Amino acid sequence: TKQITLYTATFSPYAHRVRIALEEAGAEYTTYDVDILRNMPDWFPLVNPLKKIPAMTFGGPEVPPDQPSPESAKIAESLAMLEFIADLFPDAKLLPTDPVLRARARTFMALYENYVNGQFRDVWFLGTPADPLLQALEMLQGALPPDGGFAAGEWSIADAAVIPFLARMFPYLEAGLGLYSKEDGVKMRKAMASERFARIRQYVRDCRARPSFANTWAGDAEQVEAAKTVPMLRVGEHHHH
Amino acid sequence: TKQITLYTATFSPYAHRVRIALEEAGAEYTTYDVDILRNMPDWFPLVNPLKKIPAMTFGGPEVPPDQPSPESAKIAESLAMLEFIADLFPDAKLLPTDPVLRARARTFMALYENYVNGQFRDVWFLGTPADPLLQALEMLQGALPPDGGFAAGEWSIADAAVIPFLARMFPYLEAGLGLYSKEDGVKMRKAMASERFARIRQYVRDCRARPSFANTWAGDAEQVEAAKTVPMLRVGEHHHH
Ligand SMILES: O=C(c1ccccc1)c1ccc(O)c(O)c1
Ligand SMILES: O=C(c1ccccc1)c1ccc(O)c(O)c1
Ligand SMILES: [Ca+2]
Repeated sequence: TKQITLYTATFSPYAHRVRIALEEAGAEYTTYDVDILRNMPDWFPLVNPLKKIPAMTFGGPEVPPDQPSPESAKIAESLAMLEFIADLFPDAKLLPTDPVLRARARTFMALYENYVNGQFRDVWFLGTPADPLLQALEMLQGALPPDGGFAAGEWSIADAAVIPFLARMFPYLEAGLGLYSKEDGVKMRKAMASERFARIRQYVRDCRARPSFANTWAGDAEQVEAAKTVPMLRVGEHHHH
Repeated sequence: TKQITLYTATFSPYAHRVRIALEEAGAEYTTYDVDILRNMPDWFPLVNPLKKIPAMTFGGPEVPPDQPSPESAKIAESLAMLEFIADLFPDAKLLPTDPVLRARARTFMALYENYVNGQFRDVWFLGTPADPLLQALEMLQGALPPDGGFAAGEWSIADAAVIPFLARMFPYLEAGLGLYSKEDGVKMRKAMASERFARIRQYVRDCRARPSFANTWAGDAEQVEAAKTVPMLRVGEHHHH
């Protein structure tokens, strides 16, 4: 019954992680867009002093999201939010109950954060070579149960953590979005279509097919347009070897 | 009941986190050193295919650590391990029960991993400027309850996550260890002694005073020698501006 407000942006996969979890929770919550990259409201640092999206307020008196109460708890960092939601809504079974399975969920998330996420940001925002990113994705793909299903077996917050980035990768590639080079983009599109990456394609499809995804995605074409407003995605800039 | 073997190195702060947590659990567990950087046993990828320390085996038959059994669960990534130990050992209260307090533990861990750890690695291993690391450390300091106590109030795994790195910073500094410049080392030495960093010094003292720390620390002098066996701490190499 305590209110949940999530500060978001359509383009952001970090915000997207938490929307997905909140859906799978059957939670009652508010979203409120913030143009964090070009025109941050003056009050935002009151919900997140790091000036990053997502941000979350919890509890306090019901207020307009742009008039945040100093009495709500201010919760930062998307993976902290996913664990918080799981904690709040235990009947939703957002993590398994078995600790080894819970540890598969947690291990999967740290593999994404520590070895994959930095390669996405680097290939896309700096044009660094794609090969290490393909290697990190092959490594992450091997963590999945190879006969089907989600990271921990049943769906968990670990699948919320990773799908925003993977589901963005395909339509961004088809749209030539990113600073990497044409050579590397052909290389990425060929690899993500080859058999090497069949398992991960299944995983993207499986996650995409859940309502939590469909209800938090504006559409492939719409998301590409949202991503275009991202400065560092300097439209028509490419870096070479 | 089921066995826990943790593959470690004295130098490694990531391994150190799991030792601290296992102590606070009152867990029965085995440690087995692995010279991961110079001479990795060729069985080691059976416990961790990423070839990193720490690695953990859980359950299966009692075997010698260097004859790991295919039937034990293989758990990777230190923060997944900390969450796993909290799960296994709930009477130990390694996390609070209140969700918002639990979210402060998780937020604190993400703040360290996302804004602080990369700056330690870069100042120390690449000689990059100290300033962003001091700024990140100031931000992390502000997340602490300023009146005293640990990240989430009571001690939690979030404190295991962070103290191996902070407790190393001070004696490594005094020992002139790292690739950063002399100027930068004087700068970090002064900054970490000034009143700006009073709170974090008390947090380091608070954490160090627990048995979990003392029983997992070889001694300041010993740990500095252990750190010297690290290639990327190539003694007598320094980078400037
Ligand atoms: O959307 C992405 C992304 C990048 C590459 C592939 C797929 C998605 C992204 C956006 C903001 C970030 O700060 C970031 O690290 C990543
Ligand atoms: O020991 C440290 C360290 C570095 C700087 C200050 C204090 C401790 C370390 C060791 C291996 C790593 O991979 C790493 O990122 C960090
Ligand atoms: Ca596998």
